Amino acid sequence: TMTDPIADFLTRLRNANSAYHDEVTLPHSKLKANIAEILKREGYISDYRTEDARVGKSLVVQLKYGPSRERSIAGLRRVSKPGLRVYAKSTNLPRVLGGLGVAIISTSSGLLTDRQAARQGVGGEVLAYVW
Amino acid sequence: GSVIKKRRKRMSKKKHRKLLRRTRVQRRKLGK
Amino acid sequence: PTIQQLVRKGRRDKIAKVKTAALKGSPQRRGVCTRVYTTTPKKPNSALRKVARVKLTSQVEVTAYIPGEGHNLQEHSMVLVRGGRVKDLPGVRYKIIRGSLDTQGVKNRKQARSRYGAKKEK
Amino acid sequence: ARYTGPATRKSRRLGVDLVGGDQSFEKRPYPPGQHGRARIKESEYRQQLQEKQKARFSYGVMEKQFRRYYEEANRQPGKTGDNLLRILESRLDNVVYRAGLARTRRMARQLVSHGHFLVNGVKVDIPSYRVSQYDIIDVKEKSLNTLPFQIARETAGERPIPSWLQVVGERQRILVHQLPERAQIDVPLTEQLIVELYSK
Amino acid sequence: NYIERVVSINRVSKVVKGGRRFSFTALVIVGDGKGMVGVGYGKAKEVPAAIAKGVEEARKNFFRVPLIGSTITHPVQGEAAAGVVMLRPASPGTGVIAGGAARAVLECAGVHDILAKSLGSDNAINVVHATVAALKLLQRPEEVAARRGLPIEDVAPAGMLKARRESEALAAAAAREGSA
RNA sequence: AUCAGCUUGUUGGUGGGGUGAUGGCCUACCAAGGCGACGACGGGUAGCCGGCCUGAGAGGGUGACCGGCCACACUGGGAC
RNA sequence: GUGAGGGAUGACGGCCUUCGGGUUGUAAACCUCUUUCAGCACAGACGAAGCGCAAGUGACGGUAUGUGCAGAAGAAGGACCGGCCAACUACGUGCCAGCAGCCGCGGUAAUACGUAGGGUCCGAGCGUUGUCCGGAAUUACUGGGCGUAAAGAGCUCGUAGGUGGUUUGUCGCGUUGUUCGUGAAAACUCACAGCUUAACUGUGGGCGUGCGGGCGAUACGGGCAGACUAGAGUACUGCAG
RNA sequence: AGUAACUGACGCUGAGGAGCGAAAGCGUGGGGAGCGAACAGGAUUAGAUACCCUGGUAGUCCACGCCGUAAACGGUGGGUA
RNA sequence: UCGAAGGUGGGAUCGGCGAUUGGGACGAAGUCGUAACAAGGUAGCCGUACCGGAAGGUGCGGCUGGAUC
RNA sequence: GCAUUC
Ligand SMILES: [Mg+2]
Ligand SMILES: [Mg+2]
Ligand SMILES: [Mg+2]
Ligand SMILES: [Mg+2]
Ligand SMILES: [Mg+2]
Ligand SMILES: [Mg+2]
Ligand SMILES: [Mg+2]
Ligand SMILES: [Mg+2]
Ligand SMILES: [Mg+2]
Ligand SMILES: [Mg+2]
Ligand SMILES: [Mg+2]
Ligand SMILES: [Mg+2]
Ligand SMILES: [Mg+2]
Ligand SMILES: [Mg+2]
Ligand SMILES: [Mg+2]
Ligand SMILES: [Mg+2]
Ligand SMILES: [Mg+2]
Ligand SMILES: [Mg+2]
Ligand SMILES: [Mg+2]
Ligand SMILES: [Mg+2]
Ligand SMILES: [Mg+2]
Ligand SMILES: [Mg+2]
Ligand SMILES: [Mg+2]
Ligand SMILES: [Mg+2]
Ligand SMILES: [Mg+2]
Ligand SMILES: [Mg+2]
Ligand SMILES: [Mg+2]
Ligand SMILES: [Mg+2]
Ligand SMILES: [Mg+2]
Ligand SMILES: [Mg+2]
Ligand SMILES: [Mg+2]
Ligand SMILES: [Mg+2]
Ligand SMILES: [Mg+2]
Ligand SMILES: [Mg+2]
Ligand SMILES: [Mg+2]
Ligand SMILES: [Mg+2]
Repeated sequence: TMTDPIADFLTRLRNANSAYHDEVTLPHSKLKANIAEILKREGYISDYRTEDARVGKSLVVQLKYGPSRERSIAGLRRVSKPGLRVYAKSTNLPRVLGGLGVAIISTSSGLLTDRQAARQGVGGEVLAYVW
Repeated sequence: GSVIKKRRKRMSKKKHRKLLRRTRVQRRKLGK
Repeated sequence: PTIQQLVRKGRRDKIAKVKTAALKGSPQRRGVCTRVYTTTPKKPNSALRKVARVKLTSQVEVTAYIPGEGHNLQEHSMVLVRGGRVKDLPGVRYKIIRGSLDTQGVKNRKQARSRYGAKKEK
Repeated sequence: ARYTGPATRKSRRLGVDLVGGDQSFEKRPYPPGQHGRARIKESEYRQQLQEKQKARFSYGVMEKQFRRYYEEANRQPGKTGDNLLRILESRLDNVVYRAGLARTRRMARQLVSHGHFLVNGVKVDIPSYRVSQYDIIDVKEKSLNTLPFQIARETAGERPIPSWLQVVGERQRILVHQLPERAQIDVPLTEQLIVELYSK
Repeated sequence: NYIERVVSINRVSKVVKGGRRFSFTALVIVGDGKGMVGVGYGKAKEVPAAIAKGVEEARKNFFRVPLIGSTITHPVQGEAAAGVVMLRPASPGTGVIAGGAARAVLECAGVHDILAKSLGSDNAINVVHATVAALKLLQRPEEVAARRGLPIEDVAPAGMLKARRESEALAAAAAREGSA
């Protein structure tokens, strides 16, 4: 069955990015919405919106490709996963591409990036790497 | 893969079965 | 394998075949030799290889190679055996130290002397 | 122990001036022996190795002691090649050579070892003694009029004195204002190859 | 001045009714030590002609390595033809910590400080290809900033900005000394 | 597990005994429990640790000296 | 520490050779220069704000360490040199005698055998054997695989276990922050000091990843109480085999 | 498949375990035309314990059990996007 | 009463030797065939059964990892 | 149709 909605979200993004699709439609979740918000603020996606479907909301993510069709997302990795969940202290926060990518960390303060989390001195669950 | 691999196993198995044939009665008498 | 499988069973390292078992964990073992005899090497090489059958203090019978060009040893000679694989020979795993116990150093050595138990010339 | 065999043959093998005043090197810049002319197959290991040999046979340091120098340099917070060079530069026999009171690093070693120098007022005959900031090195009374040291007084000029050293008196008094930085050090060697040799 | 490394000479052979027809192949790496490197594979009936053809193919395949200072930008893992090479940036002084084939690529690229490990096939040809694949995965912080739409201070680590600054200063120093 | 069942003072209760002290620690009676594939019960090996060696690290190996605990003192049992 | 400086178109002798010579080799001889460590003399401890206060008392010890004297004087070996892997030639035996970690070298022209000259790496050590880690991502948590290379159970059902769609509230067990207690000394590591330097030793930080107590956060996992229909199942109407 | 009438995460997988599992084979009782291990002859060949020919018994078939293997192969575990 | 050592008894379990006997590996230039690799001269192989100095042959079912058309 | 071996 469906076992990891966040991994499904990341792979839908990855597969559409490979196919140069302009849009991705997903089943909406509040956790997926917050991740998409982070991707927008960090510049990896262009925009997102919430639409309605027959039975629930849908997330529409619009992908960002620069001039000469160059992908804005180089890689997308699910880090914490069901069962093998990964937690990091604020002093052991992971670096992605030596600091040029973003790690998405779920914190009691909300979802944050490794940069924000380290400034605020909070740890949490390492959801995904984006670069 | 190559039939050579099967042929090696074939021989070993065949010789074992033939050994079991020849010793069948001996194995009964010595197992009692 | 999945993490659950690893948690349940785990990883099992390859077991190490104990080498040179007849030394019983010693660097060398003293021994008395029952036979001295030459032996043929494996097919591509051809020689008469000087070998002794040595009863060790470990209570194991062993075949040992005799390095050097010339030896004094015969039955009931007391030798010191060290590890040493001679590729050519089929079952031979130990070498006799030249210059120790009854074994004399090989005569007229001038190079690699320390490996053949020959004193420096004065 | 020390290496006391011929000195030219070492510079000849390594293809560089170690003493730097050696006529027999310039006459025969090829390696020594019967086959010293013959073509040598290139290898990265031989290059790395020979840079290490140039370092240790310039300063006269045995391999055991030199390897301890490497570990300290690598442990130190700077970049390993700079730290290694300035550690060997801190050696008292080297400081004496850089000051000019000696002709060769071999001569510098013998002088220091035989007990002719004092550091901060205490006799030191350890050639490997590493000078530190604000060390003062002096000559004992007996050795001041000593015939080769007299030569050393009026033979000033053979080489230049580096900025971290300073000879201030006719007593031949040496002051060390600091440890030399890589720029200050002037040695015919590529230190990066030795760091790589010990990373093998 | 071009630095040229011959990584491997391989004696190959075709078979014909008359016997074995031997040939030579040379893997050659050419670079300027300024972040240009090319790999050329040349094959001929004799070793010097094979090397010469390799040099020419390498110059045809020059590409540019993103270098922050004397080091690569960020860790990368390049895989090609069963060859796997991991590249990791190192602090100044570390030196080229690399295996034989990867050393030739990186020395001719002018990388001075790097950690490189080969983790797949040991075949020199494919290790070189994997090393090139890794170097092509390197990204410049300028290009990350642009592709993301963010400023440079927002996408890069402060310490990498610092090492950038000092390296630019040494480039300016060489330009001052060279134009004086 | 090429070791699957083990346990009857054994698991629990009350009245006594015992100890510096709690407690089947012991004892009489009463209840029929207790432990086991989160490997009970067996078999093999071994003093444990701060540490040490190696290793990029994770890990692997190891426990000489020095320092801390434990155990024993010809073998087995016992108390004063 | 067994010496340092100088020292020629470069001796003798040894070993190669295209008989030109070339190597050893600035090496040596010789010519001056300093005696560290050993040697022979003469001084001579600290450890003891101690102990006994009766006034004597250091096992180490006439040791360590100072000051004089004589003279390069007494002081270098071991392994390796086919590729890895730094370092090559001649002669002697010709599948023999032997070498070898692996691949492999010996069949009367061997850079692999033995010796010699030369060379290289180490040095009061150098090699060998044994043992453990590394290289070995070759048990792979970091960090591997299963069409044909070793590897999908012959196929299902299902027990323990593992895992869990969307959403509201709540707990604060996992997770995370902070503070306190503890994590002996030594070791390790950073700094600084003391032994002539170093090894070594001492002092002050860090380390001691952990665990326990208090207090803070509630995104995510989980527990608890609800809601929802996209997964799952049922009903009804058709249909193919 | 259509319709969403109904339940409201009831799902997925599954160590052990249980069931099913070609052909050959085995047990008891039937049946036995054709085919056909073994077994005979004939031929071929140096030999021919084979291939080819003529025959031919178990078996192949049925009833009820057992056995639990196959290149049981898509040499490809199951679920989901 | 408990109780070391000792005695008796029937078993567990771990090994050593053992007339004789089974296969396995390796060894030089031995004997007998020629089973496999080409359609290997009867395509090979898998399970099973019976048979034969030996490789192996044959039946039944299966596979292509089988040539020619 | 038959055609073993090196
Ligand atoms: Mg020493
Ligand atoms: Mg490999
Ligand atoms: Mg009571
Ligand atoms: Mg014990
Ligand atoms: Mg490792
Ligand atoms: Mg070499
Ligand atoms: Mg490992
Ligand atoms: Mg190993
Ligand atoms: Mg593998
Ligand atoms: Mg798979
Ligand atoms: Mg296979
Ligand atoms: Mg299957
Ligand atoms: Mg369940
Ligand atoms: Mg959930
Ligand atoms: Mg659950
Ligand atoms: Mg401590
Ligand atoms: Mg199931
Ligand atoms: Mg199962
Ligand atoms: Mg049947
Ligand atoms: Mg039958
Ligand atoms: Mg029947
Ligand atoms: Mg019947
Ligand atoms: Mg017939
Ligand atoms: Mg059945
Ligand atoms: Mg099977
Ligand atoms: Mg089938
Ligand atoms: Mg299968
Ligand atoms: Mg699948
Ligand atoms: Mg017997
Ligand atoms: Mg045939
Ligand atoms: Mg056939
Ligand atoms: Mg035939
Ligand atoms: Mg076939
Ligand atoms: Mg037949
Ligand atoms: Mg058939
Ligand atoms: Mg024959």
